[PDB]
Amino acid sequence: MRWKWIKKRIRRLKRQRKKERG
Amino acid sequence: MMRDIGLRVQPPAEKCDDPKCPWHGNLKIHGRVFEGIVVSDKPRKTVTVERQYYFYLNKYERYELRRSKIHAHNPPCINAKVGDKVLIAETRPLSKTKHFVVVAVLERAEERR
Amino acid sequence: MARMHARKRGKSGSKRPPRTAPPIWVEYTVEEIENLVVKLRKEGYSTAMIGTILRDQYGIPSVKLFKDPDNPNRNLTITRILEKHGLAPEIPEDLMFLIRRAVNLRKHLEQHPKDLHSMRGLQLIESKIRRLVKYYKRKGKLPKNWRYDPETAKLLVR
Amino acid sequence: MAIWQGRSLKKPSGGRIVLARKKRKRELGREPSNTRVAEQDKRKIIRTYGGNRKVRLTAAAYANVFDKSGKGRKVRIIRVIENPANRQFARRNIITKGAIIETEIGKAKVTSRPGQDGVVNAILLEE
Amino acid sequence: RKGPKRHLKRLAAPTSWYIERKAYKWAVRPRPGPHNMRTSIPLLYIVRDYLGYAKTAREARKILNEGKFLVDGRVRKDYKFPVGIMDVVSIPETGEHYRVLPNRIGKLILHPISEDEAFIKPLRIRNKRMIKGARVQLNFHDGTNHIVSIAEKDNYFTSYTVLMKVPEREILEVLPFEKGAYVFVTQGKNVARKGRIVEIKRFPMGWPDVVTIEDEEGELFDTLKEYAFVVGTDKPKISLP
Amino acid sequence: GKKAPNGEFAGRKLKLKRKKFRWSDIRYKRRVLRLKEKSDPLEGAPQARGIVLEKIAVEAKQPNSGMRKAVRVQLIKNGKVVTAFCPGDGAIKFIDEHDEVIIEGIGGPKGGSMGDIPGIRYKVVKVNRVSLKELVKGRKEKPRR
Amino acid sequence: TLLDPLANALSHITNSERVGKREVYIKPASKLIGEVLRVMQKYGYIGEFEFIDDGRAGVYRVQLLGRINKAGAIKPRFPVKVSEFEKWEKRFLPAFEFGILIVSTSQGVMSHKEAIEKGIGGRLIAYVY
RNA sequence: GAGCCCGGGCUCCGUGAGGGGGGAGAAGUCGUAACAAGGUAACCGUAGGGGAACCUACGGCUCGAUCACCUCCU
RNA sequence: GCCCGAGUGGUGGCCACUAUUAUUGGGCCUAAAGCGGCCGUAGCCGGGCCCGUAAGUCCCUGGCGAAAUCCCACGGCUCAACCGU
RNA sequence: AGGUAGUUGGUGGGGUAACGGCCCACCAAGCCGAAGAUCGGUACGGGCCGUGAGAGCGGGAGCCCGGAGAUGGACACUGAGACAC
Repeated sequence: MRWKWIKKRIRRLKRQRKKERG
Repeated sequence: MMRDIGLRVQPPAEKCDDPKCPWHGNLKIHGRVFEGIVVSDKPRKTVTVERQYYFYLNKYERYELRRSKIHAHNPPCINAKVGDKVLIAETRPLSKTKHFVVVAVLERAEERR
Repeated sequence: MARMHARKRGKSGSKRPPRTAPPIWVEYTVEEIENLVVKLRKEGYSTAMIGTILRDQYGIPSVKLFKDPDNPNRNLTITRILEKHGLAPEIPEDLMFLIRRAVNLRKHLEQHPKDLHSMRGLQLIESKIRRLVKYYKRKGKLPKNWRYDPETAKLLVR
Repeated sequence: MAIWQGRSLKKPSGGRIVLARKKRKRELGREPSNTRVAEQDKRKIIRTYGGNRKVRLTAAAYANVFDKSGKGRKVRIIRVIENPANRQFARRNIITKGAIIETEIGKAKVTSRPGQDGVVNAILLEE
Repeated sequence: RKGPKRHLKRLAAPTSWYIERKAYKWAVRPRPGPHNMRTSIPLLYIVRDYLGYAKTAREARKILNEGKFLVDGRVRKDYKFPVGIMDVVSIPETGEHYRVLPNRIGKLILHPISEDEAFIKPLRIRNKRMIKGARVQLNFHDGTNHIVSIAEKDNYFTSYTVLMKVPEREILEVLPFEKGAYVFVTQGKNVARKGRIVEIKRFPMGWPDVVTIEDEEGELFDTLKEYAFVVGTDKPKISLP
Repeated sequence: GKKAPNGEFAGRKLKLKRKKFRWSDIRYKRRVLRLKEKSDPLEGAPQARGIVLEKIAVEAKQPNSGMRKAVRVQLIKNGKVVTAFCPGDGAIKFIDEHDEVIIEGIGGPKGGSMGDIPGIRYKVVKVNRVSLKELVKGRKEKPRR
Repeated sequence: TLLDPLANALSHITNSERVGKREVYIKPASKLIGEVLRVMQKYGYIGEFEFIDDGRAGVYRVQLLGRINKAGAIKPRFPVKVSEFEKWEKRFLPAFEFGILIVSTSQGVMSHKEAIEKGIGGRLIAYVY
């Protein structure tokens, strides 16, 4: 679980933060 | 210049006050009286006295600390100093924020907080 | 009894004599006692150790009980015997020993700086000084114009 | 004309205070004036709201003097020299409650408000 | 509302007159006159409500134009007349006198006494001040002003007992208030007591200036020199007899 | 010390504590801001009239299936799209498209549609200023336009 | 440190009580406690005490009859009017009978019942019942 | 001395292609992740990698594993 | 058949229940929730013993917090609501 | 989370029914703030009101009391009084 979520949250964050940074 | 002020208090040792003192002119002593402590002397003939009182809270059954600054005009016959009680008269306005003049000073070398 | 300060460890239970007036099987005059004190402060010993040697040699457990009454304003004891003569350090020994030590630390750290623990007691001794300062100011052994710092610690010791 | 009060400036704590009313008639005010030195006297009577007519001097030609016994006169004056407030005023000869002026013999110090009372007399300055 | 308040409501009508409170939506409002508004009583009331002589105000007003009542030994006709306190009011068509006296309670009541006491009206004067022509004058807070006392004080500060010959508009028999004299208390929550003054010793700083008194009962009353009114050395009757 | 300062002059701490901790009641917070009043259209109101854009039927929830009668109505001043649950059996009948339909809530304003219905926050009372429970009974009044 | 030395007396005294020891020892000692035990004894709750004043401290050795149920200090030590007494009466005490809400007063120190008979009040200090 | 206007800046209301997630629907598909040592104990913070569940490294923790083997403790 | 009764019910809001906002009168090992640990500023809170003041604090008096509404009495309207004292 | 430039004070003066930076000339650099200022939201305020065993919580409706307004916004006369439903 919290492994999952942390990396899902991180990936969401990055990918989206990539989309914001871009 | 030097006349009895009443309240059961003696007037300053020296006198030469400007017309914004109740020993000259048309600004006169009247009314209620307080006591508080000098924060600062920095402005000219002008002195901050901040009072402490307690207030009650009905909900909690307890008290609180509140602190009301009051602006006080010091007469050039006597100089206010930090950290001593000063006695204030209720008079008509000097200015936007100055409604008070200092009447009788009890001075002190001691300081807490 | 205890206070585990910067520790978890209960403090020593060392306890005073419950004597309230002094032994008379022990015998000294107000004059003789005063000499003994002055001689020891002349050596370079300090008031705790002065009270220590008098205890171990001359058999007086605390000075207050023996001396007062001889001017019953208060108890007469070592440094109050000293001040009337002018042998008292204007800094209280409490505050002095403290600062004294402190300046020694700094020199170690000077040469050795990779020291957690040694760094961490610098922080633990200053902050006792600070306090000891703070209250004295208000009591009056040290003027209100003072404030504590590591250059104003290296000046008091020298 | 001048509005005020005077509750519409700022708080002594740097708050903005906003007016929560309009004008009140009683609490309006008029503009300052320039009372000139001249040979003629230009007066006007004006009715206050307390219901009392008060004189405004818009010019004057006589002040005149007082000692420390107090013997008044009505005689000629000449140029206003030294006004406390602003030296600009001392060029255009604006009389004030504390103005200083040249009289016939001695300088004299104005000691009355000619913008509500309608009077000009003075007391001699001694060197 | 930024003009003058020229109406009064019943609910806004003070209960120191003992008015009826919900009779209508509007009460009779005193005009200015002799004495204070929430210390007075309207002529209308004494007629319509107090003494029943009226049903409608068309009655009362007629009654006051013809002359069933004189106030202060003098005729009236304004049917909005504040009748003063410690006051002389006369019925001339029957020969009645009432004092406008406060009760213990604090409502205004009329207390009936004979015609003889209706020539005298104790004044303690509200102030005393110099005027031009080198005179002083005697004040009151029912307004009534007198001139003459033969230069300077000759008597007391203001705590006076005056004898006013009320039909005659004249002042007679002046008498101070002293430390064994009588006082009737007209203002304060100690009203309707008449007593013997213990002393006039005071703590004057600011507004309060203290006077004590102990009555026949012995109830210690602290009133202002002003709330204190000098009934004299005892002449008119006590309220609640 | 079980939490709180107790001491004469401390009270202020008390006084701010409560308030700080009050805002953990969703309901309280929400009202004191007015989120109840801003979000779930109405502008707060008891009820709202609106024009029946169309009639739609939706499915029931998890253990359930049955065709609930729902309208789509547009509130008129609110100007917001509301899908809505209609009381009664036959009903969907008595409601013509483009009659006025007054609308209310149903079963706590919280958001809670009743157990069966997913969405529906709201209720219908009326068809052309005469209600639905009056139109389930034949006698009482019958509809127009 | 300590504060409320009284309270740390009282609280022992009660937890002392609840066990059913014979007598107590309270290492810190005082007027407050001294006085309070005095008033306590006066009502009778306790037997006899001796304090020995050591150059260190007063200590109270207290004799326990068995009477006391519960006796505790007040936390902020509230001021209480003589009108508000009845409220503070119903709350803290177990019923109308007992009446040692020990307050501190203008007259000295008293219980609740000894306070009421005089007629005077103030800030609360402790309780006993 | 108002309203009024003009040029710019900042903010807010009605409304818009497109875009994010939630509580769901539980008849399609992939896998077996966890819950039994779940069939490689599990979790944990950090880092990389994989379609997914997730795997691995390093450090921690037992809310840890089943006998066995060894060691202590009323 | 039960309730209530010219009412009864629906939606919405507020308060109670909710010691689910803890003053009265809540918790926080594992249920939500202890900061990874320390320092000391502001704050709150403070061992004993004597003396001054009496600021808080209590007691008494006195000025005062409009009417209305509330509570109690008596009186009025057939009764009460409502009003008057 | 820092705000403040008639801005805080001083001297002298104007204007006003009148004190006052109300306004203004000159001089000074204060004034306010973590005992929460400033800014933003929301809101007439009070008597009361609802509820609750109490403590408390919510509320400003008739009515009374005080203030503000009169299509938005400014402006004077006339009158004791208006910047005038």
